[PDB]
Amino acid sequence: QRLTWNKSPKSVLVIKKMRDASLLQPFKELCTHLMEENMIVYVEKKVLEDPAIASDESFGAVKKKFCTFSNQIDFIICLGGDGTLLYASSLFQGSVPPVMAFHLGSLGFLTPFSFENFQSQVTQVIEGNAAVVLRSRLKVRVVKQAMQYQVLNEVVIDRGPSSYLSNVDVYLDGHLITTVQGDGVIVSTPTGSTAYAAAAGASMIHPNVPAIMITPICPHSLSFRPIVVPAGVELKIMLSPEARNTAWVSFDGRKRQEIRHGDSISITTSCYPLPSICVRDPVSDWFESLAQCLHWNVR
Amino acid sequence: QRLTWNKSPKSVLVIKKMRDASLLQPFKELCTHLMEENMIVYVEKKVLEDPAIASDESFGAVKKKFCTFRESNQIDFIICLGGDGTLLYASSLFQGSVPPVMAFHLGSLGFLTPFSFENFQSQVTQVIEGNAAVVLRSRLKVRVVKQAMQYQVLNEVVIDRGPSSYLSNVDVYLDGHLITTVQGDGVIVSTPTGSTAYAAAAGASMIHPNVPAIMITPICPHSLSFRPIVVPAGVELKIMLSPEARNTAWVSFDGRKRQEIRHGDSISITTSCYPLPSICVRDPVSDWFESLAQCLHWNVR
Amino acid sequence: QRLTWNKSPKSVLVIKKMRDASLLQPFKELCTHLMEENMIVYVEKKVLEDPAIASDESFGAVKKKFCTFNQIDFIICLGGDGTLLYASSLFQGSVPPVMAFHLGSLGFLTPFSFENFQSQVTQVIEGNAAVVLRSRLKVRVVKEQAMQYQVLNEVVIDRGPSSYLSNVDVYLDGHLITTVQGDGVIVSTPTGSTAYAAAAGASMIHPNVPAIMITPICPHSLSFRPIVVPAGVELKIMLSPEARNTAWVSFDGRKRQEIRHGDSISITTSCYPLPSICVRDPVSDWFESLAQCLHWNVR
Amino acid sequence: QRLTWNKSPKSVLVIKKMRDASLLQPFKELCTHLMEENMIVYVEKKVLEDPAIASDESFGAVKKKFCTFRESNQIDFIICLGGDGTLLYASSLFQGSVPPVMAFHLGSLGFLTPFSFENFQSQVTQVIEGNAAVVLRSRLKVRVVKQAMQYQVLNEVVIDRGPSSYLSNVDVYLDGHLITTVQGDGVIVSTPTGSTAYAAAAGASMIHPNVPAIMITPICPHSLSFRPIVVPAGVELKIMLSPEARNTAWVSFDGRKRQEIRHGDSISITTSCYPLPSICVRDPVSDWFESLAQCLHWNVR
Repeated sequence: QRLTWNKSPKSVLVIKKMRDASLLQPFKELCTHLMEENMIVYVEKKVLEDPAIASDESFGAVKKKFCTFSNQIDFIICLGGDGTLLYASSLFQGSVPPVMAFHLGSLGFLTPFSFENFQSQVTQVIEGNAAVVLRSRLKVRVVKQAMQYQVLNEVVIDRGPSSYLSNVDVYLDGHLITTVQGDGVIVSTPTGSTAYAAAAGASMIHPNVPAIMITPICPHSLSFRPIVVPAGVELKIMLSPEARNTAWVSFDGRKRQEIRHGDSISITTSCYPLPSICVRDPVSDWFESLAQCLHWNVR
Repeated sequence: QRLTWNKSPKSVLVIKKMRDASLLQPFKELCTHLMEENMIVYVEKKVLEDPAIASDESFGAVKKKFCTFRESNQIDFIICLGGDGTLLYASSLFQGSVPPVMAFHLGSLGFLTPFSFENFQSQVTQVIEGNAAVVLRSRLKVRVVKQAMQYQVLNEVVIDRGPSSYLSNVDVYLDGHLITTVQGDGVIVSTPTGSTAYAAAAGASMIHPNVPAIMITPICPHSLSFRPIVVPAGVELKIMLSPEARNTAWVSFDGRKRQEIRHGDSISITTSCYPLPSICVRDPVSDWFESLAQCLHWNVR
Repeated sequence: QRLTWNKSPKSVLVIKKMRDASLLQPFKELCTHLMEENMIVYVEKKVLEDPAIASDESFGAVKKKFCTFNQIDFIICLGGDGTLLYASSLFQGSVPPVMAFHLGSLGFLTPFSFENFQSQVTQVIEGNAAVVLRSRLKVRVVKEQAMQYQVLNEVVIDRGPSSYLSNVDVYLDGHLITTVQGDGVIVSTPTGSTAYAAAAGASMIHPNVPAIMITPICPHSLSFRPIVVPAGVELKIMLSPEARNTAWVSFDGRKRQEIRHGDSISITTSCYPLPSICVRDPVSDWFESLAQCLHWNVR
Repeated sequence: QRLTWNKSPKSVLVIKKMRDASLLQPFKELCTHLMEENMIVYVEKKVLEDPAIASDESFGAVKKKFCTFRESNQIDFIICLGGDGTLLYASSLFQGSVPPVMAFHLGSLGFLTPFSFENFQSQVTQVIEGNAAVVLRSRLKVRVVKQAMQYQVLNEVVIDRGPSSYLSNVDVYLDGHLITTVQGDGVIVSTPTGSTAYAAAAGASMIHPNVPAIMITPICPHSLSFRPIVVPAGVELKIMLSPEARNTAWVSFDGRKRQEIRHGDSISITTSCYPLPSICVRDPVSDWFESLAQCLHWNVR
């Protein structure tokens, strides 16, 4: 339940926010720590070729020891806020190793660890047992040339370069449950319940609750209230065969694909969840994040 | 998954809304069918002596065959005649394991009454002989420590004002950590079944009964940011008065007896180990969405 | 209060939705009934050029008498909730009283029913009917050139051909009341309260209440509840001098323009309201439209 | 928009929250200031009887000069020391024309108490001699027909449950036309001032006090569509129980005496002709937005 290391971890993949000068010293210190304890370090192609770190030769003594990015990765460290873990999930479409994320200034949700005294935290997580949460992920299959994507926070079917009132049908196990008008629909995981789905008047869901959230974006009906459906159900969103001005689908703020007549978007609960490492335990960590980030019940 | 019958049912409990004349003839017809197919039927000790049915010819012979249920395992199949209130009473009757229940809406279509009364002959024969689909709706076990009561709740538990006047203020602990202190009218801790109950009126999200969760929803919170949340099924909530406020609170169970909670009293809420099996007409998903469309007008446009 | 005809009206401007065949026959009937009572009828040039109106020689007898389009004294709208917006767009100054018919969709701005329209038209022209002076917003866009558009339903400052939040500041009397993030902001009239602003969770506002509505579209803050401000105050919206991804502004759900740094959008309550003719009285019409169009509390 | 005093103000009424020891020294200092500049001071009967004010003989030198107010053109200016409750009590005292009111907050910024106690010398002198900015907050005239009562309210009037329970369905007529039949916990009819009051907790939009309107807001409505609305100032609402429902309702006036309303009772609400002038620190817009930011955390991010 907490942490099952079959064999002692030896590979670390460190993902950096990139295009940010504030992270150079933290990345350098963390890499020195990881290389000190005889543990292999992996770095993305674009991160090792960063000109700012290329110019610095003092760190170069460990640059030559950086392997370049399966199952070869065994432990992921994220340096950033709420975007580094999304990129990490994008990188691994299959089984993803345990990930711990450090917040360098903004506490967020997916970055519970504080950078201060990271020595002991890293040593404890590698050697000892920490607590993990198996955040659910959505498998999304787009039929136009079928492509599979993995979504952590939400998938948004909305307007785009063109902007008229969209009208899209949602089928659930083959039964047409609703047609949604307005600015669009959000299908989200419990992890993304505090993401954009929260801004659309949707309830916040702990990541341990297996569910799929359907939330509107400014629905034209005063009664369309956000709902949740069981994790194992298969959603299928497609254009109603009555409306022009085809829609656009986005996957956690990533490549927006235009969906037209005859296109289908199938959403299911993926079998490959994301283990996120928590500082103390899921409940207190989640509630502290709620209190500190969106000011849930400050009064 | 659908219906695993053992020792195919011989005992059937029929619960009526009571104090409603419109249910008399459906009750007669259901009793006649249940007597017809060699089926033992239990009726409560408060519905038998009920007038009208007491002084009703052509049915006394049926009455003599009604063995009286008392407060087990002498019940194997429950039939509810009414809307959205008969099943709550049925849940109140069985604090432990509850047999499968189907409820008929006699005019008022609801959320716990999938089956329609018309052509109930085939539906009853199919459910007894064949296999239908069931949903294991979750229930909350609530312990009130002043003495412990250990009530069971199906729709929601509401901690609010009452005979007191103003400004309820209560702390909520979750696994011993003080997650929040809620002010305003009160708090609602509800099951997914109660997502469409009173908790829905408070701005909460509708939850399918197959999603294991516990809903915490405010009732007019003084803070503009206190948004309804859900927590995992297995976590233990503990609600109690903050040790700063007078005007002690009142707690209601599924819209039933309201107990006054004061300083030193605690309300422990957990997910019960005895869910309620409710029989659906076709399947949980389509039945739930059709109920949402017909009853609350979820997305009519 | 009801209708002050200084002189009996001699001019009608009939505005048609266009690109809809269902309106042809009612348009013919209305035009014949207006022409038969010795009263001049105005139609836009783009309206009297359709192939449908050209082919029908039977109507040609009155097509010649159509005077193409300060000179208008009475406006009739045939359509739903879009014809009145177009009419308001055409009249940037003092707009004559407008009475609108709903051919199928009751809407909010089209209370009149087309059945037995002879009596209604005669009662409006000769007798006294009730009017509502719907408020309008004067919106002046200052670039790094002034536009001075007039808005009836709402003005929306949001994303568009752009991609991201476009955090934007709102000043009120020159004081920075707030910075809004998320999808965007809506500044609406009470008439537009039942418009797109209603989809964002804003309260429904009676047209007789002088106010300006500020409503978010999916705000990242859980507390940014929609507000209203006095009619006579001057709003000034402009991008914060910290954010890229310049925003887009749209008036009445129509042509959108990109606003960047150095741009300003000044919103005030216009001095030229829109008189809309109601069938019974403002209260009953507003509540009937609420119950029939947006499926209000009736249950 | 500005306070034209005409004649020089000579009388002040000081209203204290009472049953609070922290206000004693501010009350003493304010009273010495008010008596110093040859300006008559009025104190309520029940305020000048406290043990704290009786024991302090040092203040007695000015206690003898305290004129006593009785339940009315004697009062020309009101000073309230407290938070969000002193102004409501002042409004309750004056059912007719209300003299200008300045409110000080001793710790909680609130909404109706913009003035800060620190350096009150200059503020009081500027208010008395010079001209400040005022806002004419709207009040609602509410008449209860059983015997008429003729109450005046500032924040809201709430028609809901109480020592009773359950829905208590109630009809709202508006200019003689039945607009809606509200169910749920009840309805709130509020002034723009009450937009930040209890009505805010029910999901209603905040309204600046310069917008003439009357707010109708549900309290947990059983219908998902009954979203709060506003109506013009000159309207006449008339709320009464539907002739179909038992479980009569209860009416509360800004959190005050709750009266039963049963079949045959009526509650008529209109915009009063006697608004409350509240003195602002800088101007209505900035003061209102600063209060929204500080008190309810409107858009803190």
